[PDB]
Formats: sequence, C-alpha cells, structure tokens
Amino acid sequence: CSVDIQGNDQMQFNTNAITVDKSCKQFTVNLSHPGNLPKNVMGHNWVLSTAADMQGVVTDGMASGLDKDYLKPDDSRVIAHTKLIGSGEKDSVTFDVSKLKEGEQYMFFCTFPGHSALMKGTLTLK
Ligand SMILES: [Cu+2]
Repeated sequence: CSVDIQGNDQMQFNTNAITVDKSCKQFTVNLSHPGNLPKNVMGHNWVLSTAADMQGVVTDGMASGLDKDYLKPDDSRVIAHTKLIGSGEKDSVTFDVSKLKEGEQYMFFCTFPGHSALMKGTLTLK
C-alpha cells in the first residue's frame, strides 16, 4: 502493497513512480491533503491509466467539470480513481492487480484542470 501518497497546495505529489508487487492479490492507494486550499482551488484525484489513454481521462475529464469529479462517467481507460478530495480529506482506492498486465506502462495523475502536468507518476508491476 500500500502506498500512501499525498498532494500539497503546490500542485505536486510525492511518489511520482509506484511499484506494485505480484506477490499481492490487490492494491490500495490512500490520498491525503495538507493545506487549507479547498477542493475547488486545489483538489487532488489519484486516477490511473496507461500513457496512451491519459489524454482521454485528462481532456474528457476536464469536460465533465466539478460535480462529475473532473473525471467523466464509466471511463474504460481508468482502472482506478479515488475522488476529488480537498484540504483535510483523505480517501482510498482498493483495486485488483488482475486489472494490470506486466510490460505495460501505467501513469497516474490528478484530472483537475491543469495539475496533470506536475502531478504524474508511473505504475510498473513485479
Ligand atoms: Cu490535483
């Protein structure tokens, strides 16, 4: 596995490169959030996808807007999204690891309006 990742008010993250073990049936991510800069001024998503899909889930996800969770509905290009948290929250995602092959490249990110540039990392498997 579990990671404990957290973003600031800088538009950053920490763990801009994850590694999930194969000797582990599921994976869980926990997002937290640090200063008082609300979920309309700095919210952070932790969405996962492959570095060939991101443009979908960033773009289509900024289309959706706030309420939709800056990440559209269904998106079968996401294997894991937490939700848009903000200052003082925490949330979590407990996904399968079936859902990921090995020898694929997966990037993670925050679909809020422009933080998918400084907030990206990688998820390789194992
Ligand atoms: Cu963000």
